[PDB]
Amino acid sequence: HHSYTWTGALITPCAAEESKLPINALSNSLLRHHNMVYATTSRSAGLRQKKVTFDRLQVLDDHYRDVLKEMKAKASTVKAKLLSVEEACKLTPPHSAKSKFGYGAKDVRNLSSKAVNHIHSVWKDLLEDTVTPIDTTIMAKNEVFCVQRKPARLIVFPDLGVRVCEKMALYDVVSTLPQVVMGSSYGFQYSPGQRVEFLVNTWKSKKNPMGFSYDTRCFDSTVTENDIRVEESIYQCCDLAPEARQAIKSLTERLYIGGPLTNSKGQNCGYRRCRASGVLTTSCGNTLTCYLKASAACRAAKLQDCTMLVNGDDLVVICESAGVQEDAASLRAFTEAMTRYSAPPGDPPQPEYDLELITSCSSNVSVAHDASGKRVYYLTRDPTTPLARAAWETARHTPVNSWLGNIIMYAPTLWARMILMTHFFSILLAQEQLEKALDCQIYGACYSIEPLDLPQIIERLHGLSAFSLHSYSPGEINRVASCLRKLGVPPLRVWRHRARSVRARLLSQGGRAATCGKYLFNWAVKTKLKLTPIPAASQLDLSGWFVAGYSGGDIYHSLSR
Amino acid sequence: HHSYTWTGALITPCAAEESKLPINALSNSLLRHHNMVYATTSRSAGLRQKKVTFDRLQVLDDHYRDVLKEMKAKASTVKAKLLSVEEACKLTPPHSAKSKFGYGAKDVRNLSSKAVNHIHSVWKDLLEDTVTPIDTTIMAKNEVFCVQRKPARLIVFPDLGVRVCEKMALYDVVSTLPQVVMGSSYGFQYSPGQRVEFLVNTWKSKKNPMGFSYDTRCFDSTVTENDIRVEESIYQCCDLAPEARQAIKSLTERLYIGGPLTNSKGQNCGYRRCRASGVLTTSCGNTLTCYLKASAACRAAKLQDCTMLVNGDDLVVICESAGVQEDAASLRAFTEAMTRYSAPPGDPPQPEYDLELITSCSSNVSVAHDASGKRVYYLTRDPTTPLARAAWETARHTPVNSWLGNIIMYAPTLWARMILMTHFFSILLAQEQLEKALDCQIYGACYSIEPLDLPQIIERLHGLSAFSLHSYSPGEINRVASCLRKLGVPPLRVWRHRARSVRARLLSQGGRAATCGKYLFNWAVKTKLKLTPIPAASQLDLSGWFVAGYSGGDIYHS
Repeated sequence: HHSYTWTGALITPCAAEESKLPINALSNSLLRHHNMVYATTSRSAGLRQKKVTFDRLQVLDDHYRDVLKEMKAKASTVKAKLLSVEEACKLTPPHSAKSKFGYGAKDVRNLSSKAVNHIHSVWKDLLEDTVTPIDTTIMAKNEVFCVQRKPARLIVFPDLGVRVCEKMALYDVVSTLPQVVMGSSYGFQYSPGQRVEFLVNTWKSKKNPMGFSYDTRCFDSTVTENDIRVEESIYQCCDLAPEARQAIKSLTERLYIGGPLTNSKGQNCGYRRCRASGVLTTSCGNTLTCYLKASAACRAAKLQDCTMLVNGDDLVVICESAGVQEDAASLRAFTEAMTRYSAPPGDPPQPEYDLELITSCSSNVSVAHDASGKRVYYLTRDPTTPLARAAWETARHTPVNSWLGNIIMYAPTLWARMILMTHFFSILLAQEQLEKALDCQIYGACYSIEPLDLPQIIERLHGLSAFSLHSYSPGEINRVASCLRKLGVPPLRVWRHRARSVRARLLSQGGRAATCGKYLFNWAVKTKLKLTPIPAASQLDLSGWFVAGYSGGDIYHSLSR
Repeated sequence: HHSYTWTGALITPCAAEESKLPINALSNSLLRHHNMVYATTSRSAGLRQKKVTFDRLQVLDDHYRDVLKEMKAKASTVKAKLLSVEEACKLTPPHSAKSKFGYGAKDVRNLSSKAVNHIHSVWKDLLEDTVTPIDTTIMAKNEVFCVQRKPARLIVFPDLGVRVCEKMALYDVVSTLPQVVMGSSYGFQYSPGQRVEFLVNTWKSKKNPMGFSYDTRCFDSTVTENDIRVEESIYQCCDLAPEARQAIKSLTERLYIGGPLTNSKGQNCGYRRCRASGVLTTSCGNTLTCYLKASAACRAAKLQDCTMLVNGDDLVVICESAGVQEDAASLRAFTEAMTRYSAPPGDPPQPEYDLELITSCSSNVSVAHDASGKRVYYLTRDPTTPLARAAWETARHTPVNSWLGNIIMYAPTLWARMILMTHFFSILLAQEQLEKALDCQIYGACYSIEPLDLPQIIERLHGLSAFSLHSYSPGEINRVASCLRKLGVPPLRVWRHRARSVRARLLSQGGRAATCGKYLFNWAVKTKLKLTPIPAASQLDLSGWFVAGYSGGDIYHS
């Protein structure tokens, strides 16, 4: 029952890897303490291998089976469709890993006969064989962090032809089933603003609210064969075409439950018997399993009037308090249940009685004020990681631009507005790349977005108030300022000065560039501007943006109007 | 998670019920202490309701899931077929309870258009609907026992049309799957001789053998919705026609898992959420579930080199001993595991180091000696219940003749040979009914058998040795003797005297009756006869007798 077994072969890189922060002429304008930023590399994979390898034991009780029966009842109301081959390779990211069988993501997106012919053969094989383990590649991820150093996280994924097959059989299912099963508890159906609204309303609904986040140590590794088969039983509750049921059974037996691990050089590194981090079902499966085990644990701990919010392996619960001391006792019982269900904690959970002090999905609720002075709740987070990554992206082009995803998701924040928008629009202006579409990620899915569309995107997601927030909380201001001193980032006053320049430069360009200056940087001037609804914003097809999670799922979309 | 919920309406009888031993002119020749014998009736159904009604809790661990995965791997090798309507109709007992829809077992067996048409409507309904709970009738069983008084057992069964549908969908499965999944551990594949052989050889396979019987407290009531769904998942591993998969899913959802209980008067008595005692899957389901929970518990207890023998809810385990003090420790862990699995004990299990001292399926192994003096092991049991029922049957005609089933199954025993054969052949002779086919039950299935066929049947099942066993063990002799004194049954010496007379009478008739006198009572004369293989014996189609269990399954043969 070990999560993994290893042969000793090394997890190898695909090309040259850098760990030290690359430095160019723009670096010091953003961050000076270069030695604090680093990128993980395959050199530390062995340490991660150690950490994710352990034995799992599961003791399933009546609460567990009761919750599951409830979930299946809701799953039975779902009707899902099979995706055509063309539909599935249109969801493939342009730079997804090429197939070992002579074609790449470009060929897939182009519907080339070679890729399409191979895909149909992979599909036919899934239908005719439900036993043979499917090969997977294991890689160390290159991710940037700030010190105080963690080893690289690993990604396990099947070949390209198989990935397109997963979409055909399960795309509709993983996009629809989660919300039907868990209702308001499914986190990925919300925009950051909608998430804040749900948390605040829930908090307010309790007479004496108490809340806690639960961090499961290496969630993927805690996922057992039982768990993966339970997930498939939920998927099979849906009204599905016969071929889809066959494909789902086959993919569960041959891929989801486990399989061999091959490095980039083609050597066998070992075997996996836990969740694969790079399959279409990683997000949905984790959310379902996290919801199941947590719901059952709440019952076991006798938690009163619980409301949960789940995003994959991330969980936050808000309930009725039973007194501070009693709540502490309740959490130990909750944790004991989770442990029995194979979901032990990394950091032990602690009860919070202030909503703003709860961090879930790396974020927390905070308050500011709009133009009218009205209090407004919004989503924020510690900016350390977003700034560390921005520093890297300042001197290196990366496959995914975290700064852009951060501006989109954290547009209302003090730090995203004053530092990220200021710094990157300055670089884009200098290279005249305002209209150059860049790749970013939202809830794990990849989107190609032109920076010029930001004002419209922001208005649609957060409302015009994102362009006028002020009087942030002392707690938030202090966290931002502390982080800047730690990283050696210039203080907010410097950013304000620079923004005025960026704004004027954008305005001088006229057109959409002007709108960017007008809306994104109104916070920079003494005499603020009007700021009315942008006409073209309504035409942006934003449906699909906040429907489901797809981390490790190999999903792409292009922004279209 | 309660086994049952009740409305308060009474479980009612379907006719007059007798609790006191009926007495005729023949009674006293067999039993004098008439007050020791009684039959359970609906008057005690309330008490039974209290014993079987409780809340179930289950904690399923890795050992449980590991065993289950192994079981499904084996079940995946099974290929089962659907029975036609005619084949299923033929399996229906001639006196099975009639349908509430205007036809009975005679009509079913005859393939009458009315019965066949309704059967088809029930089948079609099972395919189209997999949600609506199916109605069931709850009755108090009338069973005879010797005192020192237990409450009536309850039987729950669906309508005749549904019963025939269960046959079409699962007869082949419940008949084949158990032995495939459990191998030598499936009890119903053996005749009593083969069961003794398996127990003996298993005992010998251990360097230091240790064994124990495990009695679960009202097993049927401990069976949960989980258990019943796990059973269906095993059935589904088989290679089945899609129509059979649908019918099985439907029967599981609508009947097996639970359903309303209706009394004989048509009033709702409550709801069942545990095993129904009167459905086709009762035997196979109980066997699968008992084996799953036990196999897993053996692992949890760290029992060494275990070999199990399962017959429904009856369990026996023989293993490699690790010392008395450790053996007792392991058993305690085994019981704790079973309890967690929702199978608490009625009587605390105890380790035995003497094979003959283990009682399983109400029986135990004993030893006698054949003509040559060779030691021979055979299956016996305390005869208190068989004799109590024989007394009842002496004065009352019953639907099932336990005396006949007991002669067939316990033919090698001291008590079945000297008392049962003597007493009943005497009565049959006097009424000239040796050739009258009587109904009896073997492993729950019903068989119509002519007493004149007994010599051949016995030879085929137990060998010629059954007609010559002697020098029974002191323990077995003493147990038989104590039982006779308790019930007021004439001592064995009297029975031997009577056998000489019954024997002479049979021989006087000539033909098959003479054969009965010759083979069945050779033990009664001082100058024993030849006893050679009976030619006609080979003709008997006994294939189907010891294949699977069918208790409560409404199954009939020849």
